[PDB]
Amino acid sequence: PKMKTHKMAKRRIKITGTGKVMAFKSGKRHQNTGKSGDEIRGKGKGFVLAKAEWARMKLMLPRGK
Amino acid sequence: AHKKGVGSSKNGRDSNPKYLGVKKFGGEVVKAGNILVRQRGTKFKAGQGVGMGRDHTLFALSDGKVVFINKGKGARFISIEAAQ
Amino acid sequence: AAAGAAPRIIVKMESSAGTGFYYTTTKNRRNTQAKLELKKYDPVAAHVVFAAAA
RNA sequence: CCUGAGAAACUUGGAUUUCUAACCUGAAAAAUCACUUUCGGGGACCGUGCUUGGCGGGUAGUUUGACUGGGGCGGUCGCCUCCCAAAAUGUAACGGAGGCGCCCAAAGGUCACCUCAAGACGGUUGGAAAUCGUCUGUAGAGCGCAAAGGUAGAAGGUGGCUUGACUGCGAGACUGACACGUCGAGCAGGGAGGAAACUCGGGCUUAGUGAACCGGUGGUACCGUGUGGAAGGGCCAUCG
RNA sequence: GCGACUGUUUACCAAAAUCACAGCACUCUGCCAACACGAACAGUGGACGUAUAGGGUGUGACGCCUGCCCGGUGCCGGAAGGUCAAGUGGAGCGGUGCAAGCUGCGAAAUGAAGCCCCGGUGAACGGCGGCCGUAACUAUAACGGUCCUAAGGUAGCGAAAUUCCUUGUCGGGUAAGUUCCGACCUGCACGAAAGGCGUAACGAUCUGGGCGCUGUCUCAACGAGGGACUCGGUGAAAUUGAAUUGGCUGUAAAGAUGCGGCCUACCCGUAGCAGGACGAAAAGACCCCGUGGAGCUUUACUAUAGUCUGGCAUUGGGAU
RNA sequence: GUAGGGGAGCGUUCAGUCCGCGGAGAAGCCAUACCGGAAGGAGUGGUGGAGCCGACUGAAGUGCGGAUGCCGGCAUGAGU
RNA sequence: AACCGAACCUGGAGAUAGCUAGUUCUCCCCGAAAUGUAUUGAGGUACAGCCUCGGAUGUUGACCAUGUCCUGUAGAGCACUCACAAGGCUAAAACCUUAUGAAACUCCGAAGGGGCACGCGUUUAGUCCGGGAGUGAGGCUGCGAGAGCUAACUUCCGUAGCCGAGAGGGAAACAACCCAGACCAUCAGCUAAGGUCCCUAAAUGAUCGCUCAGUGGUUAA
RNA sequence: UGUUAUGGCGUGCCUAUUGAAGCAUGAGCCGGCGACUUAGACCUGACGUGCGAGCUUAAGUUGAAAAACGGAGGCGGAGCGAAAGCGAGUCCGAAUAGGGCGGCAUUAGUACGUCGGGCUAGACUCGAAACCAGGUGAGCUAAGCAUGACCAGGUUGAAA
RNA sequence: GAAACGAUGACUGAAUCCGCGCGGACCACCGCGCAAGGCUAAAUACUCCCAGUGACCGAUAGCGCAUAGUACCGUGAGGG
RNA sequence: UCAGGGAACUGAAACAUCUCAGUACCUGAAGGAGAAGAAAGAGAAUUCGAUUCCGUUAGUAGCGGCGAGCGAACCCGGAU
Ligand SMILES: [Mg+2]
Ligand SMILES: [Mg+2]
Ligand SMILES: [Mg+2]
Ligand SMILES: [Mg+2]
Ligand SMILES: [Mg+2]
Ligand SMILES: [Mg+2]
Ligand SMILES: [Mg+2]
Ligand SMILES: [Mg+2]
Ligand SMILES: [Mg+2]
Ligand SMILES: [Mg+2]
Ligand SMILES: [Mg+2]
Ligand SMILES: [Mg+2]
Ligand SMILES: [Mg+2]
Ligand SMILES: [Mg+2]
Ligand SMILES: [Mg+2]
Ligand SMILES: [Mg+2]
Ligand SMILES: [Mg+2]
Ligand SMILES: [Mg+2]
Ligand SMILES: [Mg+2]
Ligand SMILES: [Mg+2]
Ligand SMILES: [Mg+2]
Ligand SMILES: [Mg+2]
Ligand SMILES: [Mg+2]
Ligand SMILES: [Mg+2]
Ligand SMILES: [Mg+2]
Ligand SMILES: [Mg+2]
Ligand SMILES: [Mg+2]
Ligand SMILES: [Mg+2]
Ligand SMILES: [Mg+2]
Ligand SMILES: [Mg+2]
Ligand SMILES: [Mg+2]
Ligand SMILES: [Mg+2]
Ligand SMILES: [Mg+2]
Ligand SMILES: [Mg+2]
Ligand SMILES: [Mg+2]
Ligand SMILES: [Mg+2]
Ligand SMILES: [Mg+2]
Ligand SMILES: [Mg+2]
Ligand SMILES: [Mg+2]
Ligand SMILES: [Mg+2]
Ligand SMILES: [Mg+2]
Ligand SMILES: [Mg+2]
Ligand SMILES: [Mg+2]
Ligand SMILES: [Mg+2]
Ligand SMILES: [Mg+2]
Ligand SMILES: [Mg+2]
Ligand SMILES: [Mg+2]
Ligand SMILES: [Mg+2]
Ligand SMILES: [Mg+2]
Ligand SMILES: [Mg+2]
Ligand SMILES: [Mg+2]
Ligand SMILES: [Mg+2]
Ligand SMILES: [Mg+2]
Ligand SMILES: [Mg+2]
Ligand SMILES: [Mg+2]
Ligand SMILES: [Mg+2]
Ligand SMILES: [Mg+2]
Ligand SMILES: [Mg+2]
Ligand SMILES: [Mg+2]
Ligand SMILES: [Mg+2]
Ligand SMILES: [Mg+2]
Ligand SMILES: [Mg+2]
Ligand SMILES: [Mg+2]
Ligand SMILES: [Mg+2]
Ligand SMILES: [Mg+2]
Repeated sequence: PKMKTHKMAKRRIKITGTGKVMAFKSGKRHQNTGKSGDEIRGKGKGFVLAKAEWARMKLMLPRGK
Repeated sequence: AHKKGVGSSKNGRDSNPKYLGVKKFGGEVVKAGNILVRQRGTKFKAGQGVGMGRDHTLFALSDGKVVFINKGKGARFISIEAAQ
Repeated sequence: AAAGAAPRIIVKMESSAGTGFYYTTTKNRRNTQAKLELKKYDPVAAHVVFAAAA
């Protein structure tokens, strides 16, 4: 059986050139009028997971994409 | 024979810890923007080279070496003096 | 937050510039009574003042 | 060619009434049937078929949290402050007390100006307390709300102008297992107050919060299944 | 005391006060009846019956009787109005192509049953209750009775198969009576077809008392028979870590033949006893736990047989 | 030194190859004071009556005291 | 059809089983955890924390001294807050002398602790990259607290040590206490705690006293 | 070597546990059967081997007491972005300041094998109570329908 | 789902060549197609049976059987 | 093999859509095979040309309480 790709992880995770794993910062959908404008700015973004969380994601998409 | 309660506590409660106090002590090197005190009030006043966020957080402005000024109790200052 | 909201309401401050851009904050209706009139930056030009759209 | 109507007709319907060849149903030499007719009765209803909405423990699949000096009852479940907490941080208990799920268009930005509680002497209503004056007066006050720290060279009280309660970012740290969370110099656009040095990306600070998912709304023109469009998605914003 | 009665029931712990019963009431049902079994427009039960019949429900001979409350719920009935689905009707909005046109969404008005709403309905589901004040230390046996939801107990009954306080209080019987009987009423928490209070008779029912008689007992004897014992014949079982398996006191996971100290004890068996070997048997059935199970209940969620209902089809003509 | 990680090995069947034994007697069974650091391994003798050891290499249905484990035989209780 | 709150047979079917049992050959090396937060989670699981193997570094680790900064406990103290003992004084409050309690009082405030630099001086660890885990029930004693009755072989935290996973001597016996960490062989020597009348290895030792009660060999006003 | 007398010393094994000689679990005894495996052309490491800026085939074809062919495909070769697209650059942005990346002060992959582990499958072995499907049962028992059988003797003494 | 296309149960129902059907709502354009009429070997699946082979088993193994669906159990299905 | 009918346990660490799975089972018809078949097609090159089967594309495109998990086709290479 070919190991399947974890379709949830498709739109939320990114493989990197070196071989680290990325995602988008969170809290941006109704936690808005908070705000602060620098939070709202800092959140829409993107960023690298701390580390412990790497193996799993890697196993989520074997193809990298 | 037995009992049926009924009392409880109204207490228990407390709040998650607020890791406060000084993080950078007397005679310590410092990168730009390294934090040196978390505090509730004006416990430690900024001296030369150190600014102060709204948390009354003291953070150093231009690298250097940390120095503590205790000006006789209740009026105290932290500063940076660069080496040389 | 929650529905009932009698004092303070999330109002949106939409531009006169006709750009598309808007803001959001809160007004008490006890003291604004009529409308809200504010002067903030527009990032589709530079600095053009908005009014309290619904 | 007609506004509005009068005859005629096609009517296409709606309701009623009624007839019968559909259909249903009983009787007679042929028991369930088929005949045939006297038929007799009913009748385009009932029945049946597809769809529409209601009722439907008759049946059917399942749901019915945890903590807990056994379980149940009561209490509790997130957040903030103090004590416990052993002078770094941290640290449990159904240990000991108390607040929050907001509020403020000024209670914010800046600029400028003002200094409190209380007692003592003397003072028209008063006469415990009101309002005035003199003397003392480092906080014995105030800070929208809890308490802790903080603060009189102001954060405290007052006024002028105001929308920085701003976009594009983020050197560097605090802090958490992660996700979060917190502080933040400095660069750009572009503004506010100031004569100016300058300060301002909310509120003295620490609670006033909800990850994803699916969806509403304003912008955007990234993808759009032969091509060009449009449905639909995507992006930034944002509401539940 | 309970049930009227004969009857009936849990094969294998309950025979009863359970069920059934004759009688009574409510209600549905006009006959292709209601109702029920069915792939079903088949067929069948009902019933080759016809409202003095048939189904469903409750009560339970007989006698005297069977009160108050229709607010909630359910049933029967009402209808001005508010109602509500498909559909009928598309004013009006967009897409595309140069366009005729094709096409995306779609508002009024109309539109069934049903709910809201009005009334009725108890031998329909049911309801017929909260309470006021006491000398002292944050308090125990005892109290007399006014009364909120639609109403707030008519009879009869009451310390009861119903009574918490409880051995209520008085009387009875007894030498002595927490039980039984009668009366009382302060019914924690009776009450009228979930029937109320009686009732002759019936009962392997339950409860108390008496007479008689008795080894039930004081208190046990003697006897018999069948085992048990002995010999010859045939010869199981559950159990079993292995055993060379004492007593006291102590220690150990807190109940010791096995550990410590001290004491006792020559080796083997037969008949006997049941204190121990936490003796045997059943991976405790109480209890908790498992995001185990299953039966059952509902105004928990969801669907659904069935069923009511509008439109389309079978489905046609006419007259107003 | 418990869970666990790591390292070097022992033994079992089958397989390829090499060596080679065997009616002057194989495997299996039985006794034993010898050998090796351990799994284990040889010597001799008794049994048996036709197959088999050692070495290197390969592949496994590969190593037991437990599971109220499974099949089987035989004990105890009892001459009860 | 000898066990019916849904018969029996076969099949789906090796249903699922966060649960209980069970898990087999040898030697050598290192060697845990029972903590944190999150969980329809509490005897389960994720990530950290701790173990091991490998590759990288190259003293970065460890202890201890010196220097420097941080702290609000022990005590103490009454200057505020709350509480409180006798008196003065006054119309009671304030105030005066005398006097005292405090987790949530503080004019003060140690010992100690924590950060940073050196290594001025000893010693061995560390950190990172990757493979494999297991553990997430802890237990006692001392000291520090709460809860509790200044009860518990009690409960919940902090801290050291041991058991857990630790054999050996001692404490009669005895996970934990005291001494002490077992590579193997020895009919060899010294010691630790604890002991030297006999059971029982070792002075019926020495000297100055005490108690005469079997105190010794378990409690108090 | 066997066997013994006497002295010293000594709390079965396993499991489960904070803690087992435990009066906690399992077990009569011995003999045999009895539990971490297989698969994929999956994923990811360690070891080894062959090629090496390249490496490799699968189905299949032919041959077959052997193996050879077979380049379809797959892996490296460039990243960055939501994507268009841009490209040692790229994305946010109006540019800056940043993230990811290339260079870097260097770095080799690929196919196979053995092993460690992951995934999916019964996935270490044994064990439910249950759930569903199709069938077998009324020779027991609960009842119905049709058809036969049976109730010594005695007492009581209703209507008419 | 923005739901094309096929497929029918109900209702309804067009063009036949300048015509018809598709190309993932929908329109134009550009492409592919001739529904409502039928048969068709070959490559593929399986293995009761037959033959050859085996790092498959040799009497608790291997089929349940060195043979037996027998004895035996069950009313029976069925087990064995 | 095709066709009419069509489960649940289980997985989602609870469950209802979902999944198990058009699997088990039931019925039907038939053969040594059967099914399928001669484009109102696939598709995007104005390319290919009956069907079935193998490899591959490819766990890609997509599906999905966008959870668990489910999962093509075209091209290209073969068999015929
Ligand atoms: Mg139910
Ligand atoms: Mg609980
Ligand atoms: Mg509760
Ligand atoms: Mg401390
Ligand atoms: Mg803790
Ligand atoms: Mg979801
Ligand atoms: Mg939009
Ligand atoms: Mg759009
Ligand atoms: Mg009776
Ligand atoms: Mg009788
Ligand atoms: Mg019985
Ligand atoms: Mg009986
Ligand atoms: Mg109506
Ligand atoms: Mg009396
Ligand atoms: Mg009485
Ligand atoms: Mg009665
Ligand atoms: Mg005899
Ligand atoms: Mg003896
Ligand atoms: Mg004791
Ligand atoms: Mg003894
Ligand atoms: Mg012994
Ligand atoms: Mg006896
Ligand atoms: Mg049990
Ligand atoms: Mg229906
Ligand atoms: Mg060792
Ligand atoms: Mg060989
Ligand atoms: Mg052999
Ligand atoms: Mg055994
Ligand atoms: Mg047994
Ligand atoms: Mg046996
Ligand atoms: Mg005898
Ligand atoms: Mg005996
Ligand atoms: Mg005998
Ligand atoms: Mg039975
Ligand atoms: Mg099983
Ligand atoms: Mg299955
Ligand atoms: Mg060691
Ligand atoms: Mg881990
Ligand atoms: Mg060092
Ligand atoms: Mg003190
Ligand atoms: Mg002083
Ligand atoms: Mg846990
Ligand atoms: Mg724990
Ligand atoms: Mg602990
Ligand atoms: Mg304890
Ligand atoms: Mg020890
Ligand atoms: Mg010891
Ligand atoms: Mg000893
Ligand atoms: Mg002990
Ligand atoms: Mg000594
Ligand atoms: Mg001696
Ligand atoms: Mg225990
Ligand atoms: Mg343990
Ligand atoms: Mg024992
Ligand atoms: Mg035992
Ligand atoms: Mg147990
Ligand atoms: Mg036993
Ligand atoms: Mg390699
Ligand atoms: Mg490999
Ligand atoms: Mg495994
Ligand atoms: Mg169609
Ligand atoms: Mg044999
Ligand atoms: Mg289920
Ligand atoms: Mg599930
Ligand atoms: Mg046939």
